[PDB]
Amino acid sequence: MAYDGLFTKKMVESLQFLTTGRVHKINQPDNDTILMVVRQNRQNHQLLLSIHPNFSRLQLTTKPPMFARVFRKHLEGGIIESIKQIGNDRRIEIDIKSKDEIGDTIYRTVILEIMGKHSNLILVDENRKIIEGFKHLTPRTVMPGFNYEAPPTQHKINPYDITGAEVLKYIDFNAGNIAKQLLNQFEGFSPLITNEIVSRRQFMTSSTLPEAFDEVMAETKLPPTPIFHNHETGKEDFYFIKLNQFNDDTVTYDSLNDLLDRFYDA
Repeated sequence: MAYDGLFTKKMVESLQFLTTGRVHKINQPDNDTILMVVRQNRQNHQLLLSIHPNFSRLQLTTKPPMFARVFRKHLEGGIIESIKQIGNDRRIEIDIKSKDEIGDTIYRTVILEIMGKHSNLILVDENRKIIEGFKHLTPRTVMPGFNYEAPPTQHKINPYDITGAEVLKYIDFNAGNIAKQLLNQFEGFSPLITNEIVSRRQFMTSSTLPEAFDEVMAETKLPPTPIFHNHETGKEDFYFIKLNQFNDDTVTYDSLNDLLDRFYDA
């Protein structure tokens, strides 16, 4: 769950330099992972897309089965027209334009949904007909016949579409695990960020909550601080800003990709 919406917003920002690049290679080093090399001005870049139930994520990194095959068929060759996030959700869509077998142009979208054990990687056409799924849902259906439909959802709100003054409407201060309430109403939030906001004033009240919220959402728009963090716990975490919850120890990095490269070595 530390791969948030907001973390996603920031990983997507750093992947825009790949727009225009050509999909040059696609491997699958295990059942949970797609490695997609994008060649932009004659240099290669390794895009890792993991669907792993714990480690689901999207990053560039540093160091053939059916699904990879299907992917090469439709994508190998193509140009990346767009990489974008759906709302503030934990969903990235890469838009590729390519050729089929007999040269006619085809329009494809790769959809990564990062939801712990409900993580999936999915290929659809320009009309959202699912071409293939790294995982199938039979019992929403996620099979090659069908139209892709977004995840369940609780009709949450996009924290970017709302002001702090406006958040109040959705908070009962008397209730009140303010972080838990913020997690329940806002798309792409996590414990990390909810706890952080609640931490940005001494007390959570109708005057302060708005201030905290705005303050934090403003910081999300700044270029991030890729940061690794407890010697008491043994625990490890990562994020894209420094969180008053992060004392004690912490290493920061050049990029989120570096940050991740390290963190998932163990």
